Amino acid sequence: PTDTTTYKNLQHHDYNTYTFLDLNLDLSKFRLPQPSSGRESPRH
Amino acid sequence: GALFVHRDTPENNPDTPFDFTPENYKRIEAIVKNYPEGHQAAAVLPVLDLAQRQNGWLPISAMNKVAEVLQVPPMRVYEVATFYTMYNRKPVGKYHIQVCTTTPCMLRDSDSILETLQRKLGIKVGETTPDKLFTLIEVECLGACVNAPMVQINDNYYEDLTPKDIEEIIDELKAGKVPKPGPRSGRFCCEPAGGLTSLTEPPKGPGFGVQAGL
Amino acid sequence: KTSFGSLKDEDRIFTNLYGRHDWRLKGALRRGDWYKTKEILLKGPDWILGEMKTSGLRGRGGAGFPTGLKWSFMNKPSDGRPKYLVVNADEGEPGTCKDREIMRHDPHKLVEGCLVGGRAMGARAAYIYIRGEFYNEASNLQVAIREAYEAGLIGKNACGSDYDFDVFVVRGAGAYICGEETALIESIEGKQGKPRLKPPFPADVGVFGCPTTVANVETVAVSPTICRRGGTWFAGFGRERNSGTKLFNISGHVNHPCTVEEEMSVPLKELIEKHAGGVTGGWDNLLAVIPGGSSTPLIPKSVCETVLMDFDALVQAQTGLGTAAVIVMDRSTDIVKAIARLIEFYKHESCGQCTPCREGVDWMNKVMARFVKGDARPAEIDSLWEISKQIEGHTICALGDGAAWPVQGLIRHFRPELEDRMQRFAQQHR
Amino acid sequence: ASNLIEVFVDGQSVMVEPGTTVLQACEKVGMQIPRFCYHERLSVAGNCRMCLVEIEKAPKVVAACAMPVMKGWNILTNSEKSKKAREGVMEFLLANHPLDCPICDQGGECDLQDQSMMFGSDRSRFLEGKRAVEDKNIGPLVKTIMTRCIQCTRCIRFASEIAGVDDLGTTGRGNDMQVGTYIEKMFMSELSGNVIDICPVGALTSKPYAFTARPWETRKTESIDVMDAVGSNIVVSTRTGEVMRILPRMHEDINEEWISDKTR
Ligand SMILES: Cc1cc2nc3c(=O)[nH]c(=O)nc-3n(C[C@H](O)[C@H](O)[C@H](O)COP(=O)(O)O)c2cc1C
Ligand code: SF4
Ligand code: SF4
Ligand code: SF4
Ligand code: FES
Ligand code: FES
Ligand code: NA
Repeated sequence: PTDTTTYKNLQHHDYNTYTFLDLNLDLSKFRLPQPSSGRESPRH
Repeated sequence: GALFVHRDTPENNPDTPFDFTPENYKRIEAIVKNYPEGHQAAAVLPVLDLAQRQNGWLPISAMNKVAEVLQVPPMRVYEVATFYTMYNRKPVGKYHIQVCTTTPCMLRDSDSILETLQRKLGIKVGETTPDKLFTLIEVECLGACVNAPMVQINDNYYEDLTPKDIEEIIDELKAGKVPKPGPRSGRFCCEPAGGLTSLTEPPKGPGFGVQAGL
Repeated sequence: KTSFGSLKDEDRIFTNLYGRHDWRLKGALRRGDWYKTKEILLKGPDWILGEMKTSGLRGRGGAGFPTGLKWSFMNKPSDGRPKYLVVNADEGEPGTCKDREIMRHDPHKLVEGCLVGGRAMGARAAYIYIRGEFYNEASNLQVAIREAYEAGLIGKNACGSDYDFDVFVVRGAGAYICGEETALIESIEGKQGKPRLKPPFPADVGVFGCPTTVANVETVAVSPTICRRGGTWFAGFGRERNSGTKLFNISGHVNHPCTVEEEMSVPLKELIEKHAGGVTGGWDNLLAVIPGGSSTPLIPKSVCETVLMDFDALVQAQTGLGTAAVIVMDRSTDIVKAIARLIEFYKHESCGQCTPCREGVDWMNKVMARFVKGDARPAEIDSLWEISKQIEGHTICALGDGAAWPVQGLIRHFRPELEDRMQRFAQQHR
Repeated sequence: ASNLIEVFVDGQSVMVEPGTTVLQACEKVGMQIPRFCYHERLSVAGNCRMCLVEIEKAPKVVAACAMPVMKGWNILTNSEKSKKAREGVMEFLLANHPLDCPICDQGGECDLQDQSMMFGSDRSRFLEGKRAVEDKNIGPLVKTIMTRCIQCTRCIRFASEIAGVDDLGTTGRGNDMQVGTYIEKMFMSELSGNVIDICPVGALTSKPYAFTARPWETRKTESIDVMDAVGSNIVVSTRTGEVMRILPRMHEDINEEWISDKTR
């Protein structure tokens, strides 16, 4: 049985300014190829 | 107070130096690839947020760079930067203190926290300390109302505060230490103080109560 | 049954609500997440939508629309455009903090809920829009998403089901209006968080102009359990048409402000006393409750005695369930100043797009500020009532409606308190 | 033929194409719905809410400019709910609007003045102070007095779609939302002067024309432009034997509703 008396969500005390966008960069390899609208943009 | 027209100054003009570091350019192309091809104006909010995490704030040159990197018109980047309140169009302190004063917090004495911070730092809300280490502002609900009163300082939440607790956190930041997010009352997150009234039993494990035929 | 409450831990869904177990995949597996997901997926869209329809689950974002009907608007043949599920994690209603706990302690419930819900709609990816201020929660959610990608649970060939699904996290930048379902879509697309008019509906024209369903985190997170344990099990709680369990935030003047999961249609009195430790100073010290978050009107102590916390019961009380965020004010509270600070919030949150809320909510805010001091005359109370009725029903989005209702709740139940201040202010100067 | 569908405007049958809006169905019976943000040659915006109209047996009024008509709908353009919606919306528009009509060039040809006369209340119950915003300098042709702006976004949609200039937008939000360029910048398209016509209020006015005339004075002479070979149809406004200004004259097959800044 788990201890269930301490707090087990303490990893976030060590996060920094770029934690979110580093995971996003790391996650790019797993993504599936995006769909295309057919144009480079709606032409701005 | 906080205007929504830009007027050039020596410290904030189109020639104020800004660029993304090479590391951050790798992070941009990961952001852009999250969206369908031909729909990369969707990347403005994250990329604009990244420019501020690199820089601390957004001069007009940083907004102009975001527009060029994404090839969106600058006015479309300006519209975003002035709409969302987390973009700092003026420089902020090292520690941006944001005190919630919406009603659930106000009922639990967010006014006392705001008063203590003013007298401790010797500034008013909306101002920066002369050494430029704290900026103090009031904000709307931060989604932590059961842990009221609470403040956000950069990316961290400090919760279940009292005037004595907030003074400690200010002392730690002046020293150079990181205080530690979370409640300062004895509980760990959102549990009722004085013991759990629910989820006192062990979790029931895989497969429990599964419907037949699944 | 006619009595509701006293939910058992075996029936609770969010078993790591308080973060006392591991929130990563190893813990989530032990607690029963990601179990037989491949079986659920291969049973198909129609079966999954059948379970949600049978369960009678309703929206947890505030509006309480039947989830199974809403998710079935996507159950149509594609037209060459991609299909998307957006998970609304903006959670910006004052008093509400329930979605925050799901993301930081049960992130793998949400990720699986994205896949099961995304599959039922026939979607290719999920975009989770989380408010920017929830930085640590957003990073917990990305760690969980990476673990699911590494374990093969999402991405190419999800759970070995020959079905591809992506789960992207996009962060907001500080706007309560971006929790409105179409303002959220615009914010994803890189624009100001200004809601769209309807029609078109998102299931027709949504994010990037594609079929989209916006769903609340709590709605999405409980879906895998409804499929595993069945819609009949979930429908066994709460009154008919108001079924299931629910996360409640109790804040304000209670002894033990907390988040707790409880059965629907639980009495409001029982919920405060059992879990929150009762009103600060005793039940007789209660003045008023806002039962559904800021947007729902307050009710007085007399109504709170017998009212059940479910969608229909609170409609008969002239309020609403909303986000099930209970805010408590005891008799020491300045009721006028409390509601005035809520109008001040809505004035700071209006997107400004449409005239009645851009101008009206700012107008109501100024009159309320004068009501706090008593610097008005009682003829203005009916004027403020009419102004709020001119906003309500006349705006693009429900923010304008949610700004009018708090004013109406105060005028309906505490008119003597307002008129008393005006009398004191007049004599304090005359 | 087979695609035409039956709707009713105050009980009168109209056959309309699929996609026709409630505002357009009323046009076919000769009933003009009040509007501010809607302009037929711009993308639908639906933000002013002056076009709210009751549909029989539906409890929520619909924005006529944006709502497609459904089969069998009976649009009650003069019902009490329609009328009270218009009064409420007009009251919101006039709350922060400046008491500028004597000094404002729009006076006498103003859609805010006129739709207030025809659809609004006759008095004010607003007992507060008013908003006031600073003015933007966008060049020698268009004067801006943005305290008069009603946030209709017609200028933004004209600049983006008709002129292809993505330099106008909104900054801020709530009651503090401001139409402009954010930075100091000039609006100098060859079509730029058309924002003066389509701005419903005196927020955007002609610098050369400023203060010289009132619209009831002017005699209108319908004529043609010779500054190019397009042959745009114009109105030449004169007073007491002097030319005062040039306005576009609608011609669907030449200039539609617009003229160039040289023509203007
Ligand atoms: C001003 C405003 C804010 C809203 N904020 C949220 C929010 O923070 N989270 C949420 O799930 N819904 C929010 N909603 C409701 C959504 O528009 C939408 O109904 C819901 O997210 C999706 O439907 P669902 O609850 O059935 O899942 C908001 C609505 C308005 C008008
Ligand atoms: S009601 Fe308010 S928030 Fe909603 S679209 Fe209108 S102005 Fe924007
Ligand atoms: S825009 Fe119209 S209502 Fe406003 S000041 Fe000018 S003439 Fe008067
Ligand atoms: S300046 Fe005129 S056209 Fe532009 S938004 Fe304001 S009122 Fe509308
Ligand atoms: S009211 Fe302060 S965090 Fe919600
Ligand atoms: S004309 Fe329809 S809302 Fe403006
Ligand atoms: Na004009």
